[PDB]
Amino acid sequence: FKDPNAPKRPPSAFFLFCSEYRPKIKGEHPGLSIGDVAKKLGEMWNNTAADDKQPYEKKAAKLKEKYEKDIAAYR
Amino acid sequence: AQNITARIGEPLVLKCKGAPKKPPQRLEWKLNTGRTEAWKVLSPQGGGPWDSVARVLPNGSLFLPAVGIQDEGIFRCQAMNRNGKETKSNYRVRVYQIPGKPEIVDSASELTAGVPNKVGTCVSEGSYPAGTLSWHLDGKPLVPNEKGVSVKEQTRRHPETGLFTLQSELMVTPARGGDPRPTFSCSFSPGLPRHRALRTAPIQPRVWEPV
Repeated sequence: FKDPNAPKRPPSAFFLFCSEYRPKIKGEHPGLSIGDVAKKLGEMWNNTAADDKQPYEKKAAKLKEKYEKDIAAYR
Repeated sequence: AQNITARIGEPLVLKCKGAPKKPPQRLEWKLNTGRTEAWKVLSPQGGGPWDSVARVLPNGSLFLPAVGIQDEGIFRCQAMNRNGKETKSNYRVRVYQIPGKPEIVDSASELTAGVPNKVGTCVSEGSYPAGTLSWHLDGKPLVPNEKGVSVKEQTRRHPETGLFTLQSELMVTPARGGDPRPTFSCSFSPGLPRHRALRTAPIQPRVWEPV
C-alpha cells in the first residue's frame, strides 16, 4: 500500500456500519448475522427519545482509501 | 435544512432553474447561502471507492447537513443547471427544537430612588447584540431631577440563556419623592426552545430615613 517512506493506503473498516445493533457474537449470543452489519446503517440515533432520532451516515474504508485524512500517515 | 438545525444535503441557488433545497452544496450553481466551497450536488457521504471523501450520487441520496455563507444564494443563475435569473438568498440559523422548562437568574427588588441603582433584572435574549437599559426602581411615576438614578449593570447578567436584557423607561429626570414608586417597565421574552425563561424587576437606588 506503500512507498519507501511514503504513503500507506489507510486502514479502516467501513463494512461494519451497525456498531451496536449487529455485533452480538459475544455474550449470551452465538448468533447474529454477517448481513446485520452492512445494510442497516441507521443504528445509533434510533436509540434516543423523540427529538432527533434519525441519522447515521459516514464511514471509512481501507484499500486505497483514505485520501483525505491519513494517507499522509505514511506520506 | 435551510432554517432549522436539521437535515441534509440538496443543491440550490435561489429561484432559478436547477435548485433543490437542503444545504449544503458542492459544484457550480452559484453563490451566497451556505457552508461548503461550491454550489451544487453535494456529498462527503462516505463509503465506496471515495470513502475517503464521499459517495456522490445520481439518484439523489447525497449528504451534508446545514447552512452558512457562500453556497445557494444571490446569483444571476447561469451556473449550469440551465436557468437563469438574478435570484437571491442568504441564511444562517440558530438553535430551536422541542421546548420546555423555566430558566431563572437576575432577581433583586427594592431600593426606591435617588442614588446609584444596583440590580435590575428584566429578561430576554436574541439579537445581534442584545440591548439596553434604564434607571427605575419599581412603581408608579418617578420624581424629576434629583441626585441621579442610575445604571442596571450590577444586575445578575447572563446574555444567552434568555434572562437579562433591556428595561427602557425614562427616569432621565431622577427622584427623591418617597415610596417605592419611581419608574418600572421591563417585561419581555423567554429563553430557549428546549427550556425557556421568565421575567423579573426594575433597577434600584435607595431612599432612606436618617431622621
